[PDB]
Amino acid sequence: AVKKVGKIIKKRTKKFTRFQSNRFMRVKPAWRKPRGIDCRVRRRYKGTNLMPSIGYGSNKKTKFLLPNNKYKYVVKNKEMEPLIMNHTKYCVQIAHNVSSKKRKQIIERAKQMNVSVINAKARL
Amino acid sequence: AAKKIKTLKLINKKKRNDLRQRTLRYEEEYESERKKIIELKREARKNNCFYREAEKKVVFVIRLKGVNKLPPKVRSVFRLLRLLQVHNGVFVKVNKATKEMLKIVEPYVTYGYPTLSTVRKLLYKRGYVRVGKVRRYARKKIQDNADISKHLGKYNVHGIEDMVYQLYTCGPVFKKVNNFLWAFKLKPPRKGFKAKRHAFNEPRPGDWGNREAHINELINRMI
Amino acid sequence: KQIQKKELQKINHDYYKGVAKAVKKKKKREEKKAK
Amino acid sequence: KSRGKRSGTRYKFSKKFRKHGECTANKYLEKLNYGDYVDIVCDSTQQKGMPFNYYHGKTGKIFHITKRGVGVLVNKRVKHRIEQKKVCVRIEHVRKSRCNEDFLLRKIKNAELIKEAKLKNEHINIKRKTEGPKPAAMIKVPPSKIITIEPLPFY
Amino acid sequence: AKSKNHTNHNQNRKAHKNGIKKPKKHKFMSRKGLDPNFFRNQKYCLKGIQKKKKELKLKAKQEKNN
Amino acid sequence: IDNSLNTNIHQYHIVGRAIPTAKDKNPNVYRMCIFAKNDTNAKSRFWYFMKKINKLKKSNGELLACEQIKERFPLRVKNYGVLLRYDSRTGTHNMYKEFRDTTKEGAIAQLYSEMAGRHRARASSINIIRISEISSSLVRRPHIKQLLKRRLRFPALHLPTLQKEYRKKFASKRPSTYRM
RNA sequence: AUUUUAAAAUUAUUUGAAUUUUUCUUCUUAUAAUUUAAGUUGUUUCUAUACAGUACUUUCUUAACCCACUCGUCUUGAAAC
RNA sequence: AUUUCACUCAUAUUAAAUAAAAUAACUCCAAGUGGGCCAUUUUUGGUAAGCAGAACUGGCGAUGAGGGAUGCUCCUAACGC
Repeated sequence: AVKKVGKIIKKRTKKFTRFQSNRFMRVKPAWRKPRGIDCRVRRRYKGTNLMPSIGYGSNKKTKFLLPNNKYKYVVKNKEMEPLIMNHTKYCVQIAHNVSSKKRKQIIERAKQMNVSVINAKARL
Repeated sequence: AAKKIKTLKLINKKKRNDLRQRTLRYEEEYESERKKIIELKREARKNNCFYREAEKKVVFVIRLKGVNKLPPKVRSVFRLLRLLQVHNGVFVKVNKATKEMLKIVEPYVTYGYPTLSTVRKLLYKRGYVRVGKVRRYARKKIQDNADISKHLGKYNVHGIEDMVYQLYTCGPVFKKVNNFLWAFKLKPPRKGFKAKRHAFNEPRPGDWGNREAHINELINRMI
Repeated sequence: KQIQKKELQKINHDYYKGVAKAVKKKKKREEKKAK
Repeated sequence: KSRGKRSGTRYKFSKKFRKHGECTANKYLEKLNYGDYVDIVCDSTQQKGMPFNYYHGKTGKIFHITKRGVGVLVNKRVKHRIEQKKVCVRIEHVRKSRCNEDFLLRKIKNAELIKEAKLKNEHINIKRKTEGPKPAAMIKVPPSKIITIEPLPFY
Repeated sequence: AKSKNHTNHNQNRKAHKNGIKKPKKHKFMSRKGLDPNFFRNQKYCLKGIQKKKKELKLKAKQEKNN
Repeated sequence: IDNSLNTNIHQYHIVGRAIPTAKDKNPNVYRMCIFAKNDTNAKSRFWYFMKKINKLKKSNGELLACEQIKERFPLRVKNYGVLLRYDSRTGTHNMYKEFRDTTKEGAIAQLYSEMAGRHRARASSINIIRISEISSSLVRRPHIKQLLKRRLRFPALHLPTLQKEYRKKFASKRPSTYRM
């Protein structure tokens, strides 16, 4: 069912799973388009692992923005200069390969910059 | 550089007043026709003579079946007459040649004489207009008179009641108005058809064929 | 509307009279063809 | 298994009843011009200079004239396309057409009418009428001629 | 193995899928080998008229170019 | 008046004529009254009868008059004798029947139901002819003879048919079809 | 941010006239706003007076009505005995 | 027969009607294909066949959705969410 929250209108959840990935371990949950001949999914039988298509794509007016109504952006060491102007539009996430000292300085600068952080409590 | 705005305003006012006079004459014509037909039939019954009114010269037609499983000639005639969907509807002039080509599409269509109220309702309610440049029309609802005057006003039919008259009476302008007016998209009936698979004139209940004066009733649920 | 009503009575009366004459003629022809 | 020249003309090429004997001694005297429209009719009294199986009944135009030969250009269908074909036939078989006498008469009428129409400065619907809806009028019939109809019995 | 010896099914639909193609109908038709001893004269006719027209053209060109 | 109760048959009167031709200057105008659902079916059936009896069709002919014949008195009791022409699965017959009701419309509807019930003769396989009112004396079928006795009366053995408002799924105790 | 303007209608003035002959009668001269114009705006609560909970969003497991024949393959024809 | 001049033949609805008629026309490069089948109607051989073989058209294959309990082809109808 479509989920409606504020202004972001999402049309689908339950990230799609590969056909037959239930009773076959070697088939991983990552989706693929089965080619086959009589492969059911291609025929689109009534109610059996319906496949992704273009129609499920959300609205580009709101597409990439996160429930924070704010696009996310990665940071590594000190790259906060391009964030000063658009503090109402871009949230910042620390890269997972950042040590505690650098992450501490980044969180210090960001908090006074007044920009939200996603993984604030990382490795501490 | 500012006189143009006021000049356009007087142009609009002149167009409005002229359209007023046009629709008054049209309303005169309709009541005149009704009075004439009533008095002629009364005179016919008074004397020993009979009076028959000619066919209405304009026919509204609707497609009934889908797209698959059709004869190639049938599909070609549909594409030539602009009946593409399964509930599209169009007006056609009445000529012996036109009726002859309609004869080879009768089983899949329903065609009849318009009557005035329902053609007015169709124009106001479900009417849509090709607006843009040739072959790039970009169908758009009427909602106004600017575009109709822009493209069709050349022949001095700018307005909406002008279209109403030019349609209900077989007048000078069809190949322009009918080409201008997008095919009507019709809603399914309020109650439903009788039998898509049997003719109307058959004693068994059925629908396809010639309905003449009856088509207005089914249009009133088509809308 | 009485004049029109009289006229309508007359015309429908003539229609039914013609139909009745047709009935009688067909009956007489059947009687002839009987023997 | 057999697809010879005159295959399957047991009746088509056969001369019609009581029409045997040589071609009419006046068919030679017709006048032909380049650009005229012509019909091809296969006669059988003449043998040489003969059309072929398919071309009987078709039309075309004159583009080649010899002492006795006439070359006509025809559109013959083949599967996905139409390709011009030039056929050389003889005067006995060839025959002046009527496919354009209607249009020629129409042009002559136009020339002899719209001249005076323009002289008077009148506009007419010179396009062909294609009579469709009749007008509405009043007619008379006495009650002494109305003959009823009724379905018939069985026998 | 028995093999179907012929069919003509679907041929018309294949033909009309691309539409029945028409010949281009160009204006002039070549006279490579049509009824000579007439176009033999016609070529001399064209050469003569062209010669007269072009010599008058050159005469006018010279009398206007001094 | 209830639409469910009433049928959909109206007597129609049609007059037509072939287009006047050079070969025959004035053709004999035809006129005929038929039963049908509505005017369009009336015209179609009229032209079909034309095509079957007289040498004439739509293209080389046209209409003159198309009117509706309605009853003089809708609440009288009459008797109607109607001749027919129908075709069985193996042959074609004609027969003459009687009916008693208010109007010719109801008589024709009753006749059509009678044919469908008694001979499985579908609607398109029927032809009506020479329907006419008849006297009480000259009726030819005893099952309508006995209806016109001097003073009729009989019981009401018909079972009850109550509304959907009260056709409940449970009750207090067994009712009785005896009633009165 | 240079058509959410024009007029379109409504009210309240005024202008001349009209006619179906007047409290939704109509046509504008000039004025100021309303919106039926020119895509839903307002009011009262609750969340809630808290920093993680039974509320709220989400993952997972269970059940429930409906549907769903092992895939890949050559084949006119595959779930195939 | 040709060339150049005269003159002018509806063209403002357009030498009949109607046309989502220029989604055209052409040229070049290239894959797959080259065992078919079913259905109304016509029809050849055989007694007949869910047979063998053709014909105008539509489907199936290449395609699911609702119905015929159920079905590769039947009826409605062809699929973005």
